[PDB]
Amino acid sequence: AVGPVADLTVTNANIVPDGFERAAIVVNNVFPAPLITGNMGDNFQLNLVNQMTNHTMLKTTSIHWHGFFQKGTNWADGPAFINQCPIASGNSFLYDFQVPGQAGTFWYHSHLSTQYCDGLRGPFVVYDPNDPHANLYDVDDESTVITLADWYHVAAKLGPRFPKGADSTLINGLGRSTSTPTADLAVISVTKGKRYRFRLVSLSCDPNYTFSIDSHQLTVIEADGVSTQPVTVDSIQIFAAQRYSFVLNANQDVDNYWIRANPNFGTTGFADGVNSAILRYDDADPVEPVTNQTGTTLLLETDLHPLTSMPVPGNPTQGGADLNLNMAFNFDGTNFFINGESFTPPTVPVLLQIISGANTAQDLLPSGSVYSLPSNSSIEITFPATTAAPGAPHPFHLHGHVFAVVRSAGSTSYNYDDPVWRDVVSTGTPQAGDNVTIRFQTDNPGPWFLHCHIDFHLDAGFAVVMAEDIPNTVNANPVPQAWSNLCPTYDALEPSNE
Ligand SMILES: *[C@@H]1O[C@H](CO)[C@@H](O[C@@H]2O[C@H](CO)[C@@H](O[C@@H]3O[C@H](CO[C@@H]4O[C@H](CO[C@@H]5O[C@H](CO)[C@@H](O)[C@H](O)[C@@H]5O)[C@@H](O)[C@H](O)[C@@H]4O)[C@@H](O)[C@H](O[C@@H]4O[C@H](CO)[C@@H](O)[C@H](O)[C@@H]4O)[C@@H]3O)[C@H](O)[C@H]2NC(C)=O)[C@H](O)[C@H]1NC(C)=O
Ligand SMILES: *[C@@H]1O[C@H](CO)[C@@H](O)[C@H](O)[C@H]1NC(C)=O
Ligand SMILES: [Ca+2]
Ligand SMILES: [Ca+2]
Ligand SMILES: [Ca+2]
Ligand SMILES: [Ca+2]
Ligand SMILES: [Ca+2]
Ligand SMILES: [Cl-]
Ligand SMILES: [Cl-]
Ligand SMILES: [Cu+2]
Ligand SMILES: [Cu+2]
Ligand SMILES: [Cu+2]
Ligand SMILES: [Cu+2]
Repeated sequence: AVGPVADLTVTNANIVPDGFERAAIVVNNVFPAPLITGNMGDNFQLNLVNQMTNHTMLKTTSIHWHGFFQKGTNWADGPAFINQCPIASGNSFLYDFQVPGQAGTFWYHSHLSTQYCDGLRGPFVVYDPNDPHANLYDVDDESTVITLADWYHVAAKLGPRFPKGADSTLINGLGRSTSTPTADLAVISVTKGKRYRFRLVSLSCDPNYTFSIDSHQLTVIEADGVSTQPVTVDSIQIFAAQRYSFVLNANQDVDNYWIRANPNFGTTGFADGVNSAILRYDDADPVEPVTNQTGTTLLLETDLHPLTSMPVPGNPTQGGADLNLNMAFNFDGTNFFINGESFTPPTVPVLLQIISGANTAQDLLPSGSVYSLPSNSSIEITFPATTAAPGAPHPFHLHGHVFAVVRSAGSTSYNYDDPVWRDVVSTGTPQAGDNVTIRFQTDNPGPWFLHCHIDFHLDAGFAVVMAEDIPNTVNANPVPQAWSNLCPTYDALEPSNE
């Protein structure tokens, strides 16, 4: 692990995580990117050193630290053309921020076009030295982080605009494709009698995964950075960019057990050990499992509740917030729309537009994609599922905030008492008549992206910007010189160096 102070050097390399070799983007020479760690409240000084050469996978980059509120450091949040211009190859840029009040399981990824799919993605864990759940487990370290990643044999800018599924599922960077049925599988080691805090991180560009471990129950204790009341289940469905911690008690026989991560589409099931890894007890032989799934209980989001009381902003009725927004989805075969408008990156990043003086949603580009939020207010946003936006279930993500999921996918109820707080939520399906509904309070001035975290959909415009407390965006987020220099440098590049 690296951090809280570290250089992250981004290069291109040929890698073979599923036994097939392809050109990719790696960080500190590895895919997934290395685990970054620190403790609650730490100052992260993460110096991104960009050495990429491959124009097809994009030579410039910008990094988002997923789930961190970035209060007062909106310029460090990462979305290209929202919070910064991209960093040029041959240059470095220091992300310098703090994580007060947060501890949990996070990740980081390129936030320029679909670049994270080509490899710039990895896990990020912030430990709590006084973790209230510490008594539930014995081991919590780099060996208990479990990443899930969809992997494509053809690069993001070379394959279909909307891929049909991934070629392999990688668990801790390893997995099999149908064409590589003997590729090395990841091994997660446990010792009989010990309890483990496994930190499950979706690095997905698109599919959700139904995750389980043969013969072992999973006690979920955290969702998207926020500690929850414990819930014991057999399987977890984890959407793109979500995170869970669960406790596993290694109380079965010394043996090998399959870890299963079944995507919603693509190559499904487990023939020849695709979509699989190995839970290997110490003292077991180094062979593949032959275990079966026995689980029957899939985690419901409605059974997730915060460990500490987190009251829901606003009145306990539909439309009961100070500002109530609905996000109406559409699609034209190529581009996605929200309330009739498709997100194309503006030339000038939204934060720099505001610094220059834009002070209404309507003076901000792209046209009709930016929403002004008043400060110190409760906000309700609904994301009704609709057949007008193919690719459901769309997992939506709000930057700068956690939010209360008052109504979850697959449920018709509204919980204003103790809903889960998290940062990525499935918006469900039109068949179920879903109308996923979130609440949050505006205490964090800055433009914050709100978008589907299926990266192919984001790149096709499925996004809006929450311009929170416009009058104090500049006051709250003083910018460093290096940030002010990004756009002039970027805009002076040849297009082939983008
Ligand atoms: C900057 O980054 C980019 C993006 O990462 C790099 O792009 C790469 O460019 C190369 C050259 O244009 C592309 O090559 C194609 O490579 C594939 C696969 O190579 C081969 O595997 C073959 C086996 O057949 C396949 O089985 C695999 C699974 O094993 C399946 O994935 C696949 O569908 C086939 O069934 C084997 O025959 C080869 O010897 C090699 O191992 C080739 O299939 C493909 O071949 C052609 O297809 C084209 C049209 O697409 C056609 O013209 C040919 O006649 C033949 O049918 C190409 O050779 C890579 O796919 C690109 N990589 C990615 C990830 O998209 C770029 O190289 C990089 N720049 C630098 C300087 O490094
Ligand atoms: C909310 O109100 C408090 C007290 O008036 C003020 O300190 C704070 O800056 C306000 N929050 C925002 C985001 O404007
Ligand atoms: Ca292309
Ligand atoms: Ca036995
Ligand atoms: Ca036994
Ligand atoms: Ca527009
Ligand atoms: Ca204010
Ligand atoms: Cl703190
Ligand atoms: Cl806030
Ligand atoms: Cu993210
Ligand atoms: Cu984010
Ligand atoms: Cu989507
Ligand atoms: Cu984002």
